[PDB]
Amino acid sequence: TLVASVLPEDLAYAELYSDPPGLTPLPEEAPLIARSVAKRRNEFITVRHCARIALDQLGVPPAPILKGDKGEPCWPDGMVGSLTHCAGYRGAVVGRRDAVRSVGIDAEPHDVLPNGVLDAISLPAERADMPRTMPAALHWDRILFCAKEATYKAWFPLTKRWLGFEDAHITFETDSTGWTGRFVSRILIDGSTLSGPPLTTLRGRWSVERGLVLTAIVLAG
Ligand SMILES: CCc1cccc(CC)c1NC(=O)NC(=N)NC
Ligand SMILES: [Mg+2]
Ligand SMILES: [Mg+2]
Ligand SMILES: [Mg+2]
Repeated sequence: TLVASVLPEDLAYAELYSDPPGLTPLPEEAPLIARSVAKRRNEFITVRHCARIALDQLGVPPAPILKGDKGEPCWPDGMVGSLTHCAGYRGAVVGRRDAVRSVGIDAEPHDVLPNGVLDAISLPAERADMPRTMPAALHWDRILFCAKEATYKAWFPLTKRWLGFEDAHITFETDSTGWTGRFVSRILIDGSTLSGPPLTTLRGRWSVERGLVLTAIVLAG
């Protein structure tokens, strides 16, 4: 799998690169996409099948994954997780909450960002400093965006607050060999959480492989 390259039972994952035919949502999930276009129905159904495959590894029976007020997934009791879909990818990573406080993941096509998007998703020091810490000709701008998305998805279940692109400073390193490495997201705003200690730094991993960027953050419980 692609997502295993960005991950450290208590944790499980599943991914697919297409939408297998004949997949259906659970009855509780069907209303959420009753009037949705085909592409949305397909990604929604496939990513939730991945989530149920991953949850099954952790001993959890198949259950619907509904969405909260800010779109966040609703996990079975005692579980945490994250979902992502982009062209050519559906993925789910789930964790046992006693050992895993939060998960955030993201996948994007490994392409340059469209013109204008970089300025909307980055901080000035990231634009200045990140290219030197990253392997050449890789789309560091797209990787930064993915790191911002994994950061928000790991952040939101714990704070239930907005995190803007300007609210976290992300610094990168590259592993000795290959197209992978670590990143650290430092929250610049108050990181108070619903329970437990406040969020300050979130450590994650990034990977470029098979035309996709993957990022993931797994916060220890
Ligand atoms: C315009 C951004 C967007 C639109 C729709 C859905 C999502 C996913 C939650 C996002 N991304 C974020 O809001 N990212 C984020 N705040 N990163 C720090
Ligand atoms: Mg998507
Ligand atoms: Mg995304
Ligand atoms: Mg491509």
